[PDB]
Amino acid sequence: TCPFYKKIPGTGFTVDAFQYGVVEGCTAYFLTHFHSDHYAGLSKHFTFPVYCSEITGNLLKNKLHVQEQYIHPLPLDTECIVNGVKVVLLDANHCPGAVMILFYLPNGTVILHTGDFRADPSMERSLLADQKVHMLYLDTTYCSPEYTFPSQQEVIRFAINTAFEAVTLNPHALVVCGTYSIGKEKVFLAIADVLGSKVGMSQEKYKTLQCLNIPEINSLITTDMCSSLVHLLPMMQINFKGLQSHLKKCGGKYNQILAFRPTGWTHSNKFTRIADVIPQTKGNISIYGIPYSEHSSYLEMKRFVQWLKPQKIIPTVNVGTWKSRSTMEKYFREWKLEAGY
Ligand code: NI
Repeated sequence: TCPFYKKIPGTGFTVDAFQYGVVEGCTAYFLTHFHSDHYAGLSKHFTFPVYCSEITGNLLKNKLHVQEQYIHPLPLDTECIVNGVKVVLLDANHCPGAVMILFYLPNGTVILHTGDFRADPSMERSLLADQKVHMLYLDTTYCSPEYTFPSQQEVIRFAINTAFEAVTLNPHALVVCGTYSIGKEKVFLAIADVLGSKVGMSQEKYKTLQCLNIPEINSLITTDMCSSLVHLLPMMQINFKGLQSHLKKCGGKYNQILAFRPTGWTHSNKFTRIADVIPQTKGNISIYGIPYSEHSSYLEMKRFVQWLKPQKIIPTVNVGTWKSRSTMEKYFREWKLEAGY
């Protein structure tokens, strides 16, 4: 049964709740972003309204094959009425097309649902700054003080330098980047751009990217592998056995792979900086793990929440155990007591 944290009080609106069958009472299913835990259940045989961003719209139409009539795309930063309730979509700073939703209830209650987000100070000068938010449905993926990681800009700077050095030392080296969903496109586009290449990828991954409204994208990507010295692979395939395999397939055009695995947090964040990173090396294949996050660090989350000063916080991540639930409530109480709300 659909959990209470996927339902919006006093509306017939649900958020990211496509895997339960029909939810009784629901006039409208919101989708925050095209990631599979959130969309799970959507297919060509959905005949209820889905509201989402334009980009998420393109992905539902072309990858899942949902029929045009059930997809309602909304623009961002625009007051819109949806079944007689004012709503706003705001950039979540997560993956392409990912949004937060502002709900203005008839009773006067204002509710913010973050979907998945990476909190940023630029959000403090958006439409959010204009009025009080009473209820916050919060992405708590990294709600614990151990979770630190660098800025996205720091990580891209590292990647660009690594790749450029290695290719300028050895012009027959190949850069591979791992992938499994949308998200983190800056990693491979930054590398490609320093190296004067397009990025080469399978037909399914090329199709996924052509839905994202990226500017000049036709100049940045291709399905012709041979012509490209930055390649995308399934993240499953980023290991020595699978890379070796792939190094064969190129047919004596490259002698060395330099690969990146953009991970979330890993326990080596607790003891090592970004300037001091090292790969695993089995011959001519090296594999970097780089902690490029599209979720809030603990301190980023804490700051956005202490600015917002919400009357109530409902977690949407790590809610399946009583220990996580209890631990999270503790942080919300400290935050509130520190900040005086
Ligand atoms: Ni996500």
